[PDB]
Amino acid sequence: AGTSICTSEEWQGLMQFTLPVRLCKEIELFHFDIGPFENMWPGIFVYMVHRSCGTSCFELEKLCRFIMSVKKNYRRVPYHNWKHAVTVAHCMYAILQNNHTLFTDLERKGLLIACLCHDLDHRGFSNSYLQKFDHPLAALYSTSTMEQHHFSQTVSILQLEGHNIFSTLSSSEYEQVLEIIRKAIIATDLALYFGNRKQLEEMYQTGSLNLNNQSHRDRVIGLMMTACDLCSVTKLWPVTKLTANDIYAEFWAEGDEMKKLGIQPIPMMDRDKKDEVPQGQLGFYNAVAIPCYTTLTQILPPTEPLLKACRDNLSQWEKVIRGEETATWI
Ligand SMILES: O=[N+]([O-])c1cccc2cccnc12
Ligand code: NI
Ligand code: NI
Repeated sequence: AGTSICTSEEWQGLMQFTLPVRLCKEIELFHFDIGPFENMWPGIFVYMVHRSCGTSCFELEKLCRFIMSVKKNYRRVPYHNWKHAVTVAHCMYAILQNNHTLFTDLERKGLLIACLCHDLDHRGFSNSYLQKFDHPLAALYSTSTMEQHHFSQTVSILQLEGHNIFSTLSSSEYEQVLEIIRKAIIATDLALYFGNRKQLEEMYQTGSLNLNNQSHRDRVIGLMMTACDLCSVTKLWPVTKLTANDIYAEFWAEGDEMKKLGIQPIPMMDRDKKDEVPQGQLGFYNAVAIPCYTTLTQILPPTEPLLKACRDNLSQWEKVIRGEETATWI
């Protein structure tokens, strides 16, 4: 229902922001956790943009207008919110800085912006819900429903008064960056990931993989988006554990909505089935997470610490199943 605009007071404050000395060396790491730095979140992203894309890549006035309005268009939901957006943006950064010369100036700016916009206006409902209960979004966007909406939300923010960070690019480059973003955002639909990963794995093993081949690039970028989107599983265990509480909180509230509409949900969305969570996580790690981080490491060897951390977190979920958990506090 429309689009929000940040207050003059909000974007003006962000211009003044300086990232504390200590964090500059910490932010660079794959395992870094934005969580203890809430007030600094918008300023963290600006920082990341300036290191990777240069301080004059975007008109700072417009950049600050963009970021704060992006913040205001995320919803007070338990998982697919502002915190998630900034977390994903940071994982992309770490990948980029670690693989810098493989990606053009145009792809770097667009990917960082795409990560921050990738869950715009998320309601805390899955694609499954919308398509089952024939929500208008499902009739408009028959596939990749929320994703198409996220991208459409991003373009709506760009189209705001003084919000268009991209204007300074040529008409040819403008076209390209909206397409980089669109593909990046659509690639966060996990339905697509399975095919994409299988395709990349096979390309890598047979050694036909070629980053000068556009279609191949699109795919590697796609897996990068998947890797960032799921980076909750690559942090240290305490952080990985707390984030799951948020992921499930939102799942169960959707399962709670389905019970009212007279349909019993999948175990994962059932707050009376919390006992299946550790086994569910094992399966999600073996089915999705591990393979995603394995293929990405093969293609981009500096991204390895993500795989190691994910293997560690999977070992922790295995510990949980054998009954070796620790307090967690919540
Ligand atoms: O629980 N899941 O199956 C599950 C579904 C979708 C995204 C996830 C991200 C991190 C951990 N688990 C996830
Ligand atoms: Ni999403
Ligand atoms: Ni996401």
